[PDB]
Amino acid sequence: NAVQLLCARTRDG
Amino acid sequence: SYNYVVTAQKPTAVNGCVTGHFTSAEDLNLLIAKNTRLEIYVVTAGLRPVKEVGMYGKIAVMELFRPKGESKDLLFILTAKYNACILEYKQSGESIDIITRAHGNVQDRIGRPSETGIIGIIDPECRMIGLRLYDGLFKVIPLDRDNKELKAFNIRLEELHVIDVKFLYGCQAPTICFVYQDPQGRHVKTYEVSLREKEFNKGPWKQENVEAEASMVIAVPEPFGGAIIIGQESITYHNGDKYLAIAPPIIKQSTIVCHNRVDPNGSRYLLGDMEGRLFMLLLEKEVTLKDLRVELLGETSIAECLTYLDNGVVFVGSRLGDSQLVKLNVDSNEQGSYVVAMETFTNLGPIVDMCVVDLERQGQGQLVTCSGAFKEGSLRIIRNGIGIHEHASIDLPGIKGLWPLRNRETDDTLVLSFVGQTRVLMLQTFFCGNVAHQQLIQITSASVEPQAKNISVASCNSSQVVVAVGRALYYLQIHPQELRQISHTEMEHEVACLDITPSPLCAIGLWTDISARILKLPSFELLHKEMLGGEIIPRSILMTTFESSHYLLCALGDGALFYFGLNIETGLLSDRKKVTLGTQPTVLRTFRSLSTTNVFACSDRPTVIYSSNHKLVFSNVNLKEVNYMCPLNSGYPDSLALANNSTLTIGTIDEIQKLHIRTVPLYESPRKICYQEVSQCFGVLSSRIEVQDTSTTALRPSASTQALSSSVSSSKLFSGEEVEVHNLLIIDQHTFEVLHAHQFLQNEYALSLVSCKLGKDPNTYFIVGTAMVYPEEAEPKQGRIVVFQYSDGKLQTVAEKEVKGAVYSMVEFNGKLLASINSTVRLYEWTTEKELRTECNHYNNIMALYLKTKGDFILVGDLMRSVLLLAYKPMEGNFEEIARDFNPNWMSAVEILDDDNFLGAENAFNLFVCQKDSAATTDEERQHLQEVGLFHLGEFVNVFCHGSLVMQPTQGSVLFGTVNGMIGLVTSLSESWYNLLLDMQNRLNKVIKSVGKIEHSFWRSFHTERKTEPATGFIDGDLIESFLDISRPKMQEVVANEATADDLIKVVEELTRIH
Repeated sequence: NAVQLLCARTRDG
Repeated sequence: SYNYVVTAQKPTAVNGCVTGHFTSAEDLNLLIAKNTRLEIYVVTAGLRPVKEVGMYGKIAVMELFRPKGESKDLLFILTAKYNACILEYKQSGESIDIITRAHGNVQDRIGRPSETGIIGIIDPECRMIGLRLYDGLFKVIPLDRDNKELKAFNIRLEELHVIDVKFLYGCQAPTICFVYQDPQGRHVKTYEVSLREKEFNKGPWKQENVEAEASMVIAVPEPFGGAIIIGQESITYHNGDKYLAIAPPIIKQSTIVCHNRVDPNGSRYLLGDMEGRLFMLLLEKEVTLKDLRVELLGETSIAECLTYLDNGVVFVGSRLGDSQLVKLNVDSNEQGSYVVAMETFTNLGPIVDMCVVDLERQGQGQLVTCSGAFKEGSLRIIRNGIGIHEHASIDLPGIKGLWPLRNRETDDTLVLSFVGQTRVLMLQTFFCGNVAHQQLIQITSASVEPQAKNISVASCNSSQVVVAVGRALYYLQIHPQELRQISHTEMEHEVACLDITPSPLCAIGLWTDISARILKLPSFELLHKEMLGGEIIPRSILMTTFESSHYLLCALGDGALFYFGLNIETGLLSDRKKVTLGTQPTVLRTFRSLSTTNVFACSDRPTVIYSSNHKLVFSNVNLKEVNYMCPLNSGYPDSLALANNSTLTIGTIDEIQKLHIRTVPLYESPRKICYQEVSQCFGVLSSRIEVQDTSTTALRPSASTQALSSSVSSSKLFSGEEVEVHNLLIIDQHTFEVLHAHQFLQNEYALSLVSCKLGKDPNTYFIVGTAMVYPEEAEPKQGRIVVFQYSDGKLQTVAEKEVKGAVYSMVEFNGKLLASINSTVRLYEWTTEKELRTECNHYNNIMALYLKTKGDFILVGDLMRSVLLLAYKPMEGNFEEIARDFNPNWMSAVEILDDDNFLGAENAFNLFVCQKDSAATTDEERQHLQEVGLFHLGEFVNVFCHGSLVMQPTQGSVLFGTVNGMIGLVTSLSESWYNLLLDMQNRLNKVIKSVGKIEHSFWRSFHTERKTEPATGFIDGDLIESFLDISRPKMQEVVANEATADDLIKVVEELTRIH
């Protein structure tokens, strides 16, 4: 899911 | 286009930590990897710092090892750009070098960089290094002392999806043990590695199946032998025919991410966990192995690495929160925690958003970040400088010196001095003090006494006194009533200044040879004369001690300072460095902060001198001008008395740092921030995790759960599992108390927040772009824009606007509302009926993640199709697509420098700058934005914003914050300046020893997997500023072409005043 993937990436989680 | 990048705050997050015997055989070291920085400590009883270095690469791999017949351990480092090296620690005296034993680039140009990224492992017998860089390959660096360029051979691995690898202990030939994935599930295979036949022979145990989510492999040392495989429900032990398997209920509810061997035999292991819990893994021997146990120790911050030190002390390295030193206790506390925090190291964390505010409404900016994630998330208020808090300020003019006076503990008196006069305070004079036995000293314009002559310069400590009458010196000693004269000398020139800080030596500054000299005492004889050069006399001189080393400091009348290394027995002056600080003459004075002595320099740029990395740092006091100063206890204790030109002042002083960071914990992930000045408060988007109930609850109290006003969304539009619950937080600008929390709908994420006015409406709103987020769907198909106004006390929902996608970005645009809705850019107007109506939009996107505007122009950063430039044609009421960069850059952040120059960060840690082509055949040559500057940052950038931390040769100023916590600055250069800097960029490379012998040009090269170009239009300010910290012998290697070294000091200094 793009929004979660993006939210994760901003953490670099 | 000519830009200059420099670091304002080094990266704070911890990628890696390793423990061993690196500095000596008997020292126990902690090595910490921040991104490009390697920290070296010695373990005390705390941590004594010894050496911080920087590399030209992101440290991807770092482990210590010790070959046969090696005095101490060697360090293996691998960067993400695939630079390998082996470093040794050599300390030949006062000097410390990280010297490169071997080095080489181990990249292949055929290769799929994998999920789980780089893995770097070393054999127990230290015969070999193993790397997993790409899928289906396995690279091997054979570790005989001959191979010094680190030449490597690849073995082809038939397993195309490897999760973890370790080398095992107790194996004849070297053996790797690894978990991989095909269909069918996840498995454990073992191969032996032949060095002489060069490929894989089959291993000890056969291929076993493991858990669907088995993710970590621990290799147990030889008393036990095998491999431990950590997964989500189970921990298992594997050794040939041995298989033990525990599945404890505790570890179900969160994932284990890091581990560390505690007891060397392997009986005990620490386990770290995504929600911050610490476990002990206990192997119970019976040299068989009977059972595995898991015991819960306590909570730490969320661990990226873990490393046991000695004696129950664990270092917890975080990347999402502050790093910490914690103590493991035999006995639980009142709440069942065996964990106890000892020290805490600030991580500005993942910076996910920030803004620049003049909070203390003067002219100096403060950064306010969104830092961290989950329970570690916070706001950080970041202020440049060292502040002093006033407690009283008598408006008294003049004042040409002051001193504090103490018979027990407290300071009591405070003596002042004025032309030819002397007033003394509890609400001319050269010194006032507390001396041996009883009595206090006082030294006037003429005599405490000589032969009708006037004392011109004084100096004193607890037991000795030196005065100067013209060029004559006298040596006094303090004895149980009045002062007996010891020595007498005449200097060749007039004495200017004098210091005898404890006493076998005497520092002296003279009047016509511009000299600073060390004299023996009592002999007065000359141990060392140093010509300072120039034609301005010294004004104050001072010897002191910074972090165990000895120094001389001499302020000149032009605001320059000199500083040398003092011997204290030889009195020799070494390693002359010269620092500009202000324009008027500086007065030096010692004071104490923690358990350190620093120096307060008084000029029109007040400065505190101290020692960080056994180098001396200079840091500004956030005060207009200070002329004299002294430490106090009497305004009252632990203080500083400070006189300026036209009034006095007393107060406390901040921590002695370049940056002051105030920290506001939230206990949830903040995601976006913006200041709304008319409400004097902050809007912050945040989310918290909640878990499927017996009915959704909340794991711990958070900022949203404990606001000082609540509200929940009202809207009827869309009529142990975990889930994010989002909120808008209203935050008092002064107290940073969470004033109000508004909660959004179930499964609505707030992704974007603005604080603007719209239309002719006089109100100031908070506007929130949201998205309806279901793990099943790929992109969202519903979201909304919501218009809140912070009335008083509480938020009221003013407007609502349903849209058909995620609202990734929003910006105020010319009285209207620009928004990205999930691959569409849209422009909203604000009606007199308090409603958003569409004006125009643009669909030539893939995912418009990032907007910024200027005038009628709009910068659109896309998911994958780089950047493009749009205009609002105000007559036609339309969008006009002006130009576009035709490169496949996966954007992270975007910013408009000026109307012709656009800056961007991509997901490969690179920066670029795009320009409008100013060429003929407009329709296509002017529709293409040309990349005009490339630069590899080494960091992932989340946010640009315009602003500056500094103001109480360059133009413009853009700050940026990164996932790793580094705060950075970008500025524009004149072409005159870029060429000069680019010049001495390449002169500095020839002179600066680079750790791992990585070439700087290679480091900063622009690099994806598509292409690798060299950096252009970009100056590495970190590299330009390193000019100040080298030899003057090597400085002159860098000035061959009318230039002088002392002239470039001036240039590089002026540029350090930028951040």
